[PDB]
This record gives sequence, C-alpha cells and structure tokens, in this order.
Amino acid sequence: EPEPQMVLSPLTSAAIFLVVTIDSGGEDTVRDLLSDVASLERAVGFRAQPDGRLSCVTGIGSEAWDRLFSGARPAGLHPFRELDGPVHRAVATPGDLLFHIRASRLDLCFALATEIMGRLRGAVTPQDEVHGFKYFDERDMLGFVDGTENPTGAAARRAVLVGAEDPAFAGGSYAVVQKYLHDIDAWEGLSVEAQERVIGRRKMTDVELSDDVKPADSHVALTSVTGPDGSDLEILRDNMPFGSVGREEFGTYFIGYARTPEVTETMLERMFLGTASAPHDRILDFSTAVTGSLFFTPAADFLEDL
Amino acid sequence: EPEPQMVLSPLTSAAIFLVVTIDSGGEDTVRDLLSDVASLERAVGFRAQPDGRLSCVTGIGSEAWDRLFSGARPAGLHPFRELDGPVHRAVATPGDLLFHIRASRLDLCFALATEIMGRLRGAVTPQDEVHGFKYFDERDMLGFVDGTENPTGAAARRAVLVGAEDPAFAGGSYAVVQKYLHDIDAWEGLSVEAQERVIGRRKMTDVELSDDVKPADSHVALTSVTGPDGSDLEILRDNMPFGSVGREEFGTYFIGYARTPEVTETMLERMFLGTASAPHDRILDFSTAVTGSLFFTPAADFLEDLS
Amino acid sequence: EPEPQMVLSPLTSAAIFLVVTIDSGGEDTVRDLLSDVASLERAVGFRAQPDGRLSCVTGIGSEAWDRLFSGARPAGLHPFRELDGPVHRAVATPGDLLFHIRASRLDLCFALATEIMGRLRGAVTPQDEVHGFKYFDERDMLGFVDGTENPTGAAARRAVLVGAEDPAFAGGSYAVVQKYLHDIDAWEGLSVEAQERVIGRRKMTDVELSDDVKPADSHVALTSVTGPDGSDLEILRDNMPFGSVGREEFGTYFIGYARTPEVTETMLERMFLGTASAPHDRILDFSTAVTGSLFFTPAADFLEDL
Amino acid sequence: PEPQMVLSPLTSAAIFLVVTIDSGGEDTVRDLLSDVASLERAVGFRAQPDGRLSCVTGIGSEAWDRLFSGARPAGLHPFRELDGPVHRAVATPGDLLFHIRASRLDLCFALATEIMGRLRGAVTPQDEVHGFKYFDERDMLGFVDGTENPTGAAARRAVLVGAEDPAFAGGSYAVVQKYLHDIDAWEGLSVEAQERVIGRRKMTDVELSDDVKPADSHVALTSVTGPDGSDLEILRDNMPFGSVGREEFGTYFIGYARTPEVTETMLERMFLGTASAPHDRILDFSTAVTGSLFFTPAADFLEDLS
Amino acid sequence: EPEPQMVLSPLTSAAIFLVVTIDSGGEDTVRDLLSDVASLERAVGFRAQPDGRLSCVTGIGSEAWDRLFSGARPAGLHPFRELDGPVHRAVATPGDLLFHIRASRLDLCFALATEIMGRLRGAVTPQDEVHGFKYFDERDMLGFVDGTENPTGAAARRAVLVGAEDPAFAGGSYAVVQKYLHDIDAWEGLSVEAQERVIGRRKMTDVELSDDVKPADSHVALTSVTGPDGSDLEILRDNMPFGSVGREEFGTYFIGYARTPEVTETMLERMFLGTASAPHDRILDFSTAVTGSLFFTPAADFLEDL
Amino acid sequence: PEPQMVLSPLTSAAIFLVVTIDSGGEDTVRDLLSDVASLERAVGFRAQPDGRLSCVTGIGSEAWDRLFSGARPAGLHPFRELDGPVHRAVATPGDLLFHIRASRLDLCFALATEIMGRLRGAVTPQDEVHGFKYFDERDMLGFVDGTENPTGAAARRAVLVGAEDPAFAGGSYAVVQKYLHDIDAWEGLSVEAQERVIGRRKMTDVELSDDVKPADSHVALTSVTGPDGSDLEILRDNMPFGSVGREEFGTYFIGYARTPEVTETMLERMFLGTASAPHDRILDFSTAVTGSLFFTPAADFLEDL
Ligand code: HEM
Ligand code: HEM
Ligand code: HEM
Ligand code: HEM
Repeated sequence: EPEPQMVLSPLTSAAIFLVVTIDSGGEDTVRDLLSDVASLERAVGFRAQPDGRLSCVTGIGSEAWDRLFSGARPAGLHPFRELDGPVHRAVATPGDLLFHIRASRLDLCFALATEIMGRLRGAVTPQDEVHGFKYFDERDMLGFVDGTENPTGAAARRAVLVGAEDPAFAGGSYAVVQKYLHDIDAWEGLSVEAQERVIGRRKMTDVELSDDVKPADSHVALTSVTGPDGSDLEILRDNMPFGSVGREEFGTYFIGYARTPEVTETMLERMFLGTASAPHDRILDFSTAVTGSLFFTPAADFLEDL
Repeated sequence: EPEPQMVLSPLTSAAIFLVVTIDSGGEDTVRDLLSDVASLERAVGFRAQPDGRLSCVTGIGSEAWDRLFSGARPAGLHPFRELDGPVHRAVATPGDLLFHIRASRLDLCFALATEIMGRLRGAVTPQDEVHGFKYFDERDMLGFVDGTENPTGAAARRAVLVGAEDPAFAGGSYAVVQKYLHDIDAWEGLSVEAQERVIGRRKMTDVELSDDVKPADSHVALTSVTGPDGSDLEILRDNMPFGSVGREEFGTYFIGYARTPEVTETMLERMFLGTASAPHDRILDFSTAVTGSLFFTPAADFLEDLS
Repeated sequence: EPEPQMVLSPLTSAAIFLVVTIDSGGEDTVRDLLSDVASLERAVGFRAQPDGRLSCVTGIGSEAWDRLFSGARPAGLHPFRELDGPVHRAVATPGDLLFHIRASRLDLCFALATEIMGRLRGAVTPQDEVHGFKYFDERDMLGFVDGTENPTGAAARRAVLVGAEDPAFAGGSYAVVQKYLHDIDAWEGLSVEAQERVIGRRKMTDVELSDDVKPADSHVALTSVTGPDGSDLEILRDNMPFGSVGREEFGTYFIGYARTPEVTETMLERMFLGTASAPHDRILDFSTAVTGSLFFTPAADFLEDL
Repeated sequence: PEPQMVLSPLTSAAIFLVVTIDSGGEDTVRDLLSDVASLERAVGFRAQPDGRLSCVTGIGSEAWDRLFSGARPAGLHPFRELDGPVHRAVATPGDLLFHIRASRLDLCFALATEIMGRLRGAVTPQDEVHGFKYFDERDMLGFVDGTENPTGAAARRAVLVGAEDPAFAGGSYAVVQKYLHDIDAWEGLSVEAQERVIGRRKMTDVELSDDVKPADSHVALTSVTGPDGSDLEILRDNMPFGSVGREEFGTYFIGYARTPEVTETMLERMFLGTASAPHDRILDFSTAVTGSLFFTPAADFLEDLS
Repeated sequence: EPEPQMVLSPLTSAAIFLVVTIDSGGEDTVRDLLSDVASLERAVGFRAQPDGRLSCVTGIGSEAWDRLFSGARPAGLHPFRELDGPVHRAVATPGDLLFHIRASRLDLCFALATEIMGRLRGAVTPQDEVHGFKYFDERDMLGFVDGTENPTGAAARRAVLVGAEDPAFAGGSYAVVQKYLHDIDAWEGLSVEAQERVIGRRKMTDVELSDDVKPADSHVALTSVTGPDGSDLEILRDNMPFGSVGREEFGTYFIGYARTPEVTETMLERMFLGTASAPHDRILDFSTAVTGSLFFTPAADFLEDL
Repeated sequence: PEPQMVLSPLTSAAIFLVVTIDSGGEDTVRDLLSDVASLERAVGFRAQPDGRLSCVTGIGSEAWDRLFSGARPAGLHPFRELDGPVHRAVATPGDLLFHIRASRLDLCFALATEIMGRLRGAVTPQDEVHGFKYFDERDMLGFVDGTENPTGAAARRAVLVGAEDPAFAGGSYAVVQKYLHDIDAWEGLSVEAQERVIGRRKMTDVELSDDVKPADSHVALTSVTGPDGSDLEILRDNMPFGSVGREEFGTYFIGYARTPEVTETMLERMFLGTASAPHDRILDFSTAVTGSLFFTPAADFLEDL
C-alpha cells in the first residue's frame, strides 16, 4: 500500500510555488535532495505543531525524469503541450522541478524553500517563484470564490491518484501549472451581472447559476467535462492569488492535480480552442497565461528510495 | 476490528504523567476503575469540546498484570530491564499503573487525574507525578526541537500497534517511561556547535546534520536503528518538558510507544552500553534517568470488558 | 460504497432546525431542491474554510416519501408514533422535510437556510424553526452537560447507519426530532442533589452516579437499554439549547439519529410509559414536548440521483 | 465620572431587550438598576478574557419621571413619530432598554435571564431581538454596515454628554428602530442600482465618488454638517437578525449620540427629505416597526441608587 | 507621574509565584538583577507578541528593604503580622523577594523565572515556588468563580497604587501572599447549598446571595469592608489554583494588591480573629494557610535607577 | 491633535509602498491624501474584530514644497547620504510612503490596490515590499528584532512631535532603508560569533553583559545617550521580506522618531563609527539599497485638504 504526497491536502492561507530547471551535471545534487525533501519538510514543520499545516509536493518534468532515473516512466508524462488558439494561446515554458509548498503561515513556507534552494545552489536555475496569499473568503483576483467544486474524500482520491492503470507509479499524480495575469481594468469595466455570466456563478453568494441562465461560453460550462462513461471528469485545484500593486500585477497561480494529464488537457483545449457552442472561455478575455508546465508528482516512498 | 487507546494521538501543550503501585488487597478497586476509565475521560472531556483534546492512555506493568488478571499475558510484557553501563545507568523503578493524560489545557488533565485518584484512594501508592508543558516551538529543556522524526499515518500504525503477531492483544502497545533530569550548567557550557554534535541536528532550524558530519556517538546516530529487514525501526515519542526553577530541576519526561519493547530496548541498549563505534550516547553526559518502567497499554475494549 | 450524509459529524456551537410540510403541487419543486442541496452546502460552506464546519442533513417524512418517490421505501419509515402515557404525552406534529443545519457560526447556517427556503418558496409551509446555540461547557438549559455518552468512531457508525438489514437504503439513517420546553421555575425549586437524582449524573463535574445511588427513574437509567443479545442500544444526539427570555421560554431541541426507529422508540416508550420499577422519566416532570416528527435521512448519493 | 460601555465596539452576538414598567413596578426596577453592573460581572467574569460581555441600560422619558425625583437629562423626551408623505417612523412603547453584547450568545442569554428573573411581575416585554454577525460585518442588505463609526477621541466627543449638562456627564442617548427588509424587492435590483441606494460599492465597501453619489442615497442623507462646518456623528451598533421561515430579514438599528438632536435631524432627512431628495431610498426596502428613545446614564448613577 | 509595574494587569491562564530569601552577602547580586528585571521581561516576552501577555511584578520584603537600600522607606512596609485566632491561624513565613510572573502560556513564565534565578544563583535561597493554572471558567479548587468583584479601571487604580499620601513611592503597591491548602474531602461532604452559604455566592452562576440570606460568617460578608466615607475598601486579587493529585494537594495561591497593607490586614483580622457577628470566616474551616509574606512592589522606574 | 497609527505594534503582515509624484500629479495626490483614512476604514471594517489594518502616510521634503504652502516641519529634509570608509548609506528617490500593516496580507494588498488605483498615472512606483513575520518575531539573521522598542508614555514622548514644533504636533519622522543580507557569509559564522555581531544571545534574546559586549556590536552602537543624560529612542517596525530564487533575504528598516536627528545620530555611528569602533559589524552582512526620509503628519492634517 503506497503513500502519496500531500496532493489531496486542502487549500491553505499561504503558499510558495518554485519552478526550477536542472543545470549541467546537477543530477546528483538533485537526486539526494529528493531523498531528503520529506526529511526537510518535517524539520521545519514540526516547529509549528499543530496549526502549521506545512506540506511540500515535489514534481518532476518529462525531460528531467530521463536525466534522473533509469527504468520505467509514468505512462502519461510528457512536456506541456502549447495550445495556439485563434485568439488566446496557452504557452509552454521550461521547468524541470516543481516545489508546491503550503502552510497556514508564510514563514514556514519560506523557511522550507530556503532549505530546499540552499541544497540546490549551483545545481539549478530558478524559472518562477510565486508567493500566494488567501484573499478574503477564498476569493481570487476576479472577486469570485475559487475552489468550491473541488472533489472531496473518495471522489478526490479516485480523480487525483494514479492506480492500477499504471501500477508501478501508483500513488502518484500529474500537476499542471500556469501563471495567469489578469486585466483588472477591463474586468472592473463589466457589471457584476456580466461578470457572473463569464464565470457561471453568483459573485457574492457563490451559488451556481441555473442551467436556464448559464451561458455555454461561461467558465463553469467549459470546464464541466463528461467522459464516454458519463461520469464527471474532475481535477483538484489549489489556485492561489498573487500580485504586486506597483507593477499592476494581479494574478491567479493555477495548479491542477489529476491521475492523468488527459483530463486537465481536455479542459485546457475546451477553454483555449473552444467547442461547437463556444469560440473560447470568456475568462481568457481577462486572463493571460505567461507560464505552462507539466510535472509528475510521485508517491512519497519513491522519492525516499534514492 | 479492535479499538486502540489514543496511543497514536499527537503531542499536546499540557500533559500529566501518573505512575502508581497497587497495594495488597487493592486489586478489586483497580479493576473496578479500569472499566470506568474511558467513561471518566468522556465525563471531563466532553465539557471542553472541540478544542479540549483530552485523552488518557492507561498502561499496566508486568508484575501488576499477574496480580490483576488470570489468563494470557501479552507476549512482550516483562519488567523494565535495568542497564548497568560502564559510565551511565538506566535504573528500574516501581510502577504498576501508568496514566498518560494529555489535553490542550492543564485543567482538563488535572480534573481527570483527580477523578481517577479519587477512585483509587486507599488502593494505590503514588510513585511519580509530572506536569508537562510545551516549551516554545516544540523544544525540550536542552533547547532542541523534540519529536521531529516521529512516524505518522500508516507508518505510525505499523510501528506502534500490536497486530497479528499477538492476536488476543491486537490494538495494544508497549510504553517505556523514563524521567530524565538535565545538567543545564554543563550543557550551557558547550557551544551551540558542540551541542549540535551531541544531538545530531542543527539547533535553531532542526535540520539533520550531514551523514559525514554526524558523530557516531550522537543521539540521532545511536537511536537510528535498522533491523534484519533493512527497514527502519521506529517508536512514537510524546516527550514533555517539566521542572522547578528553585530546585534547579530541568527535565525531559520520556515516553516511547512501540508494538514490541524489543525496539525501544535495542535503542536503550545502544545509548547506555554503546556500539562498536560509540562508547555511549553523548546526551547521557547531561541527562540522568531517575525512573524506568515498562507498561502494556491494552486495546480500549479490553479495559471496558473487565466490568 | 454508498456515501452517507453528515449524520456522524459532531456538535457545533450554532445550529438551525427547519421543519416544513410540502404544499399540494410542491413535489416537483421539492425534488429539484433535494438534488441541489449538497451543491448549495458547498457553495455557502466553502467561503468559511476551514473553521466553518458547515453541514446540512436533509430528512424526509413517511407521508412525504410516498408523495415524492415510487418503488421501495426504507423498512422502518413510518409517521411518528404518539405516546399517550398516564401522566406525560409525546405528541406527533406535522413535518415533511427536516433540514438539520450546523456550523461554528450562525451566519453560515442562516445563509444556507435562506438559499434553501428561497428555492422552496410557494411549495412548502414552515412548521418549526429553531436557532440553537451552545450554552457554556456543552450544557443544556437544565444546566447539565448534554451529549457525553454519545457513541464515537466505529460504534457510532454501527448504531447510526443503515446496513445489510435494509440493503437498498444502506448509508441512510433515522432522525427523531422533538422540541422540548422546560419549566425552569419548578426545576429551580429542586436542590442540586435532587436535580442530580433526576438526571443520574453530577451537575458540575458530569461524572455518572454509581449504580447504587442512581435511581431507577433517573434519565440515564431509563435511556440505558441493552438488546436481547446483551449489546447496548445507542443513538447519536445533537441536542441544542434555544430560548426567548421575554417569553420565559427555555428549551432543548432534541434530535436523535439511529439505524432503526425501534431503538429510539424503545427509549421514548421507557420514558413516557415507564418500566416495572419506574412510572416515568423524572426529566419529563420538567420538560414538555411540543413537537414530534420522524424522518429518513437518505445516503447522499440517493439525493443527487434525483 | 465613569460611563457605561457605550463606546465599546461591535461584537458577534447581541440581545436587545425593550420592556415597559407595569404600575407598582417602580421599586423592583430601581433595585435591579442598582445591581445590573454586578450581575454583568457575575456572568461576565466566567468568560474572561475573550467573553467581552457588556450591558448598556437605557431609561425612557415617561419612565424617568416615574422612577426619579431629582433633575432630568436636558435632551430626554419620547421618540418623535415622523409622518412623511410615503414612509412613517413609528413611536412604540419602551421604558427600559437592555443592550447586551458579547462574543458569544450564551453570555448574552445568561445575563438577560438574570435581569428578567428579577424584573418578572414588574415589567412587560415589548421587544426581544437576538442579533448575529453576518460575514464581513454585513447587514441583511449585503452591505458592510458601521464603516464610518467615529473612533477614539472623536467617538468620545460625539457620544458622551459633557459640560453642556454637567449633572449627567458620561451619559448618552440611544435611539432604537427595528427594521424589516423586503429582500425580494431588493434582490430584484442590480448590484449597481443597490450601490446607488446605499452610496458605497457593495463588495469593496468603498464610498462612491461625490460626482456619482445620488442625492437620495443613504450616505448622502445621513451626512449632516453642523452650523459650524464639521460633521455630526453617531455611534451605530446595528445587528442583523431574522427568521427564514417567516421571511423576516432585519436590521436592528441602535445609535448613540450626546444629544438626540443629531440622530433626529438625520432621521428627519431620511423620512421627510431635503429640497433635492424626497426621502431615503433605503426606506423603499426597509420598514421601521419600532421606535424608542432612551437616556443611558453614567455607570455610577445606576449604582448610587442605594 | 511614575510608571507602575503591571500590578493592574488582568488574570492570566498561567502563573509562576517565586519567593526567595537573600543570602548573607548577596545584596550586590540582587541589586544588579533588580535593575535588569524589566529587560529580562522584554527579552523573553517579545518572542510571544502579542498573545503572550508576559509580565513580572517584583516585591521586596520589610527586612530585605533595609539590607538593600539606604534612605527613605515606604510608609506601610513591615513584616507580615501573624494572626493567632481562637481556632485558625495565619502564619508568617520568611520571604525577601517576590516574583509574580504571569502569561497566557506557562513556557514564557518558566523561561523568565529561569533567567531571573540564573542571575540570582548563589545569592538567594528559594522558600516557595508555585505553578498556577486557570481552572475552567475562572474557578478555584472549591469550584467557585474566583475574582469576580475585583475593581477595574480608575477604581482599581485608586485602590492599588500608592498616591500622594507617600509621594516618594507613588506608583508602588503592597502585595500580601498566602499559600492555602484545601480539605477537599470535607468540602465535598457539604451540599452545594451549604457551600454557597460558606462563600456567599451561587456556585454555578456566580450570582451573589441577597443580603438577607447571606450569612454573617460567609467569606463575602467578612471580606466586605466599608471605609470612613461609607465606600467599599477594595483589593486586587490574582488568585491562581495549583496542586499535586498524588500528594492530595489542592491549593489556592492568594495574592492581593492594595495601596496600603491596612486594607488587606483588616480583611485578614476579620477572617481569622472574627467579629462580634462572626466567630471566623467559614472558608478557613476548609483552608489552611501555610505561608504568609508581605512585599512592597515599587514603581518600575524605581527598579531601573539601581 | 489626533496622530496617525504610528504608536501601533508589529503585525504579521505589512506592505511598504514608496512612490514619486510625477510632474503635474500634485492635485491627484492631494485628493488621495484627504481620503486615505476613509479608504483605510472601507477595507479595515470588513475584518473589524482582529484585522488590525493601519496605514501610515509619509511625505518627503521635496514633495512637501510641491504640495503645500506655508509652514514646513522643522526637521524635514532629504535623506542625508553617508559615505563611510567601507559602507555606504545611499539616498534614493521617494515622495510618498505608505506603511500598511494588518494581521493578514489580503487586507494590506486590498488597501494598497485602492490607494494605487487612485494614484494611477500621477505617481511612479519606486519600491514595493511584502513583509511577513518570521517565527518568534525574528529577522532574517535569526535574531529577535524589536525587543528594546519603547512602549506606553516612553513611546509617545520619543515618537510624537510636541511643543518644539506646535504647528505639526502629533506628527513623526520616518526613516526607511531596504537592507539585503549576505546569508552565505552570515551562516558561516558560529552562533557565538553572530551574538558578538548583534550584542544579544541568539535563541534567548537576552542582552550580553556590558563586560562581554563588543564596542562594535549593533546594540552597542545604536545605544545613544543624549547630551541631557537619558537614552535616545526610536520605534522600529522592521519586517523580513525576500525571494528564495533571487537569493534575496532582506530586512525592511523603518524607524519613527520625534526628530530625525535621533535616527541620523544612530546611522552616523553605524556607517562612520566612533573612536573605538570602525563601523557597525552588522553592515558586513547587510547592504542598504534604499534610503528615504518622510514626515508623517497628524491624521487631522491629512483630512483638512
Ligand atoms: C535524555 C532525554 C532525551 C532527549 C532530551 C531526547 C531528545 C531528542 C532529540 C532532540 C531528538 C532529535 C529530534 C527528533 O527527531 O525528535 C531525538 C531523536 C530521537 N530520540 Fe531522543 N531524547 C531523549 C531520550 C531518548 C530515549 C530514551 C529514546 C529511546 C530509547 C529516544 C529515542 C529517540 C529516537 C528514536 C529519535 C529519532 C532519531 C531519528 O530517527 O532521527 N530518545 N531525541
Ligand atoms: C427533555 C429533553 C432532554 C434533555 C434535557 C436530556 C438531557 C440529557 C442529559 C443531561 C444526559 C446525560 C449526559 C449525556 O448526554 O450523556 C442525557 C443522556 C441521554 N439521553 Fe437525554 N435528554 C433529553 C431527552 C432525551 C430523549 C427524548 C431521549 C431518547 C429518545 C434521550 C436519550 C438519552 C440517552 C440515550 C442518553 C445517554 C444515556 C446513557 O447511556 O448514559 N434524551 N440526556
Ligand atoms: C434601514 C436600516 C439601515 C441600514 C441597513 C443602514 C445601513 C447603512 C450602511 C450600509 C451604511 C454605509 C456604511 C457605514 O458607514 O456604516 C450606513 C451609513 C450610515 N447610516 Fe445607516 N442604515 C440604516 C438606518 C439608519 C438610520 C435609521 C440612521 C440614523 C437615523 C442611519 C445613520 C447612518 C449614518 C450616520 C451613516 C454614516 C454616514 C457617513 O458616511 O458619514 N442609518 N448605513
Ligand atoms: C482560602 C483562599 C481563598 C479562596 C478560595 C477565596 C475565594 C473567594 C471567592 C470564591 C470569592 C467570591 C468571588 C469573587 O469576588 O472573587 C471571594 C471574594 C473575595 N475574597 Fe476571597 N478567597 C480566599 C482568600 C481570601 C483572602 C485571604 C482575602 C483577604 C485577605 C480574600 C478577600 C476577598 C475579597 C475582598 C473578596 C470580594 C468580596 C466582595 O466584596 O464581594 N480572599 N474569594
């Protein structure tokens, strides 16, 4: 019975996202970091029992995997597929390792990040670093409650964790990350009612719009995906707001976990390429992806056997 | 199937450790209590839900077991084995009943302890009583984070709970207790770096030392045990600080839980007797054990059925 | 595999109890809501993660069930049985739908209640609405700690959830509600020791009286029932104080969950009708039931599949 | 002299209790008034330091002459009924006001119990409201309520009677109105329209610019400059309350001021209007069902009733 | 006007009381500590801003004062007066320095006590050390809420702080300490109503007994003292429960602050010697004093200039 | 004379915002200044219980003359650059300071959004820092930071402008410096060596005895007795900030005082040193990147625009 990383953990009030690439000859340094990552996690985490809720999820990219490990590959691991839509593009950017660090306070996140990057100095190049913060009652930079429909319990376990379809990597998951910057000026130009028709939910109360009123080009409509089975295909999102007031940056840092990248990729295609009913997701008219990467987050015990 | 006691429950900010012996003719009263202990826990505990976190783990010693129950004995149940090392000594002291009381508040611990002792008045003799308190960011009296490498989840479950190896006592655990008093004067005479080498971890940050910087006689080295399997042998520790400023008492109350005492004893033998590589555990140069007892903590439904 | 409602979750500091009857023609509106109740819960509840502890348990009465659905019914689903004792009486009052709404904050309960009633407006008539609040250290309005002997963990699941004895409704539960009013004047006429003999537990410390001192007509003695096989018959209770000072109204809202109504009813019967050694439960000399209803709380998946 | 907790901040729970003194009740009421502070401590000390239990006792105009023989507060008179063209501010009976606040309802209820237990047979209850915090300090209209309350020294100058009436220094005047809202009508308005009624942004609580702020907006009409140029200010401890089944969604208004003239001017502008505005637009969705004026003496006035 | 020590500070959930005698020739070491004690307080305390609430009050005994300082003495400073009543006795025990350490956490108290004693090592002998803890809803070991009638605000200031009557020591206070052990067995043999007549207040509710039911030999009767002008003489109490279950020690650590010892001593005389109306205080029938010391707690700036 | 929230304690989160006023932006700025308190209330009241939202507004010396006519605060001047032998205290541009504090970063960010939203196209951002509490009130050097801050009346007397400048009573002077730390170098030192640099014990925060404390320790050099004989004090609201990837581990220094002379004397002893000390030893591990001086007026001053 394999132990997964904290991919099922709930959202926290603080987060750090680290994306790095592995320099020439950096493999060895990276390998024995990976073996110590859980150790470093407890070293910092235990200081803030019991309300700390510190966790680190480590992801490894497609290219990076081959450099680090001989043997089998996760069945679904590949580079993030750039999507060049008629209007909006989902860019792909470099990234070998992901560190998704969460806690109830930023100090814990920062302390852990410091230890991780301290061990990696001279072996990696930083691509992206984001300090996410909770924004009021679980809102995003668009002013909407964000994460409502995340699966819970058994439903989440079956949606997120690799199982018998790839037995060797069971307990693992696939993370997709995209850094989105928002055009607040354009968004603020819309009425609340217009904004609601973009998302597919009521702004203040977070109640889902009726099927009668919900536009087919609304975010909720596009990202509702039914399989050939007839079952709802779900991902687990741990999105965090970030930004800088002076540089006029108001951002959503998207991260989605699923047992297969196909699920996430299908949703991305519907958003960026569109469907029969919608040219594209209307949220992208106010959101611009600036990064895009895909990582496999292995079971905890896989990392510990290095 | 069987329901364990709160032996897996996490560390709290307040604790009471109570160790008593059973007087001759006190058996009836003791059994009578043991069957009511869980209901006493609820009586006090329910008042302070949801953030009370009151729990009581009840342990029974080897000698006490024979006096108390006729029937099968837990396989690993034996009295604490005293260790006479060349320098340091792990003493064995009397103790028939263990009450490990934890809560987020001392009052809850005190109230429960009062109800238990009220019932045991003329049947038990108190041997030890410690009031434990959280010290800053989970520090011990030596100034180091304490409990870091405790197992969690399924790993904790395998390491602590008696399973199929002893079916009639499935859900049980073994608790070894030792009250240590520290020589703070000698300790604060060392530099931080020297203190780190004694422990095997950085002081401020709690980051484990590199394997080729970590001495063979450091606490972490000697308490790192690998079995014939190749797997790590783990115990679950609920150490609490305690002490009196006026009496120059600065202490660590040691309590380790494991599915078999053989694990704790191996670690204990390595600390006191040493290995090929190490004479003894350097931590013992600033720590004196003044008590030493071993208890079996039965599954909850074992206590309840005593009736 | 069937997912239950939050019937096993603990006491919270705030609760709203809502009982309604379905107006003629309201059936369709009611069915549509039942399928969205879980969705409304998440919508409101997610805003207050993770300290919110918002839950809703929906129950359906015997007569309501026959109006809403066709096919098989839960084995034990019947209207509340009136108990006409020599002295005290347990009355049966109308109620088709129970909404048991709990949270750590009243605002959360009220918001959810608003959303539910908003969608039921003109289809249902309200029968009872009670806003419960925690009173000191889990005390009821009689000044005694209330809920101590509730089952926990496995025993709770055993006592509360329908299993193999009614396989088509596994994961369901039966909820009996009764609104009690206390005569505080009469109660305060008693000494503490006398009140203790009524309940069967110490007032301040909540320690149970020993078997020699505990009277046969005490509340604890009468509600202690062993089955034919010697096993204890248990229910899960989520009682909440309520009241109005100006009206001199001091109440306990009784709600008890059990896998079969036979367990709860045996307790009612012993209370109101008495035993061989007790004419009735002494607590009833200071407590008057002004409502009485029985509901079946289906498994969650039952509701969403409407 | 020592004032009552009239400057004390808003809490998450409140009980408002308004009663009339029955004939022959004067002596029982006088006894209570002397003990009210000690009852407040008896209950309150149990929940230090996060209890924040306080009780402000107010006395009506008619009640004052019945109770006291000496001088009267200069500003004390019965609430003036305002009969405007469209909207009416009713004057309703009320001799004593108990404004009870704490961080938890149980504390409020406990104190109210003790107070009414002593007043039974001497007083008749007129009104009882149990108020609760609603999200981020919102009212039932969904707007942040209390923003412009004076703080620090400004509050002291606005609320506390001073040298203008030296024998009652440390006192204050409290106006209470119970408002019920028409939530159906209100939710028929767009957010932008609702903002026009109130005079501030809904979600962000930012005041509308002076160029866009309607003259009949709530904020416009309750902004009153004195003949000296500076703004008249009152301290508002409004609480939401209600009952879902009965479609009762309410704001319990209570305003403190060093003279009623301030509060009455403000009320006149709302009900009667200015040259540029017929009446307050908030009143198109809000109906006042009670109206009472009370003087809240300095604490030492109450206890020196020995 | 000088800075007082935290003698007006509220009750906390944790406390360490530390009483020592100064060894022969240990005066210089003591003087050095006294001048650094505020630094030590801030050194430890700042780590737990802002919920730590760490404070230290330093008291100096009568005999110790002469050994430490030359010149003026506080007017009311003398050794504790032993009271040998007919039945009960208040013993005088040695004490030169008192450290009254409070915080919301024991760890902060222990840390500070460590630093203090670390400096005093070899210059003092410890006489008494007690670790106090909050017991439920501000209760003592007798099960009664303890500290209800403590003065607050300007009343506390007037009752506690030395003023113009001794201007050289303005801002100082006098502390009386007594360690009491309770006979819980005997006390738990009384009915609640008997216990109430001993204390003079209701047990659960903490409401004071009316003046026609309250016995003359009750605690509240004998400790209620009216002064020349007819107003109550008051002290500030920071009582903390303590004890050891094994040794059957259930204790109250009594500490009372007053601007003059004469107030506390009057109360003690009434309690121990009795009046014409009362043989002695009934609380003494269940409580034995084992220590008894009197200290002057000088203004903070007195300690600093040393 | 109602002052700004300058006597207010440390919070878990902070945003420091320094801007320059673009040419012809005077009017827009003056208008914001009159509304800043109402914007603070608008956001702050939402979390009324325990939000602890505050905003202190500061105005630079050159900015003052562009905005207001008449009386100038006596001690208001541009930040004096100090070019020492080894270390340099740089002066950088800054017209407006917004010192925003709350118990939550969201509150800070929202207020900053509203402030900056109103100032768009009238100001140029110079610096933005998101500060966060680090464990038990520690800085990036691992030391408890702010211990010897004055409290109560001592704080009020040390920080608030009084009779010496009656036109601006209830004001204060704020000095800001963004420091970056050489963590590699710092963590090479032993704890004992670190303690000699600071002048206090690392873990316990206990001050070293006067006989073991080096003359070039931070604590020794910043301890200044005035010509009057009493200790000179400032109120520090230092916050850690940083970025792990960039290798940025910083202390945002902000100190409030009745007169800038007090703060400047300390700076002088740190960068230039004394007879017995070359410079503050903390500076061998700390580089100042910004340096600005602002006057923070009384609250009522801002309202009467
Ligand atoms: C003198 C009293 C003791 C003190 C102050 C002490 C303190 C510590 C500290 C600071 C650590 C490192 C942090 C952690 O992982 O918890 C540690 C680790 C540990 N201690 Fe102790 N300890 C004491 C006695 C014991 C005893 C008697 C045992 C059992 C025989 C024990 C077993 C362990 C184990 C198993 C670890 C984890 C080692 C690892 O896997 O890294 N300790 N202890
Ligand atoms: C008048 C309203 C009622 C009040 C105020 C009340 C109060 C209490 C109290 C104080 C206790 C002891 C503490 C505990 O909860 O374990 C108790 C126990 C209990 N009550 Fe009630 N009760 C009421 C009505 C009922 C009803 C109607 C039932 C069943 C239909 C019931 C079933 C129980 C059960 C099963 C126990 C646990 C007995 C045990 O095993 O010790 N109660 N109740
Ligand atoms: C119908 C019930 C009422 C509701 C729901 C209500 C709601 C509000 C709201 C949302 C605000 C703006 C935010 C704030 O500053 O608090 C406000 C402001 C205010 N209200 Fe009301 N209000 C009501 C009745 C009254 C009454 C009866 C008075 C006095 C007679 C009053 C006096 C004020 C004042 C003075 C302000 C602040 C004006 C300023 O910006 O300077 N309100 N109220
Ligand atoms: C044996 C240890 C003691 C216990 C358990 C105890 C307990 C109590 C209790 C329960 C109260 C009523 C609630 C309150 O206002 O605090 C009280 C009141 C009081 N006690 Fe004590 N007390 C003790 C010793 C003393 C001593 C030695 C003194 C005086 C030297 C004292 C002075 C007072 C005073 C002045 C009051 C307030 C009476 C009033 O004005 O209503 N107590 N105490």
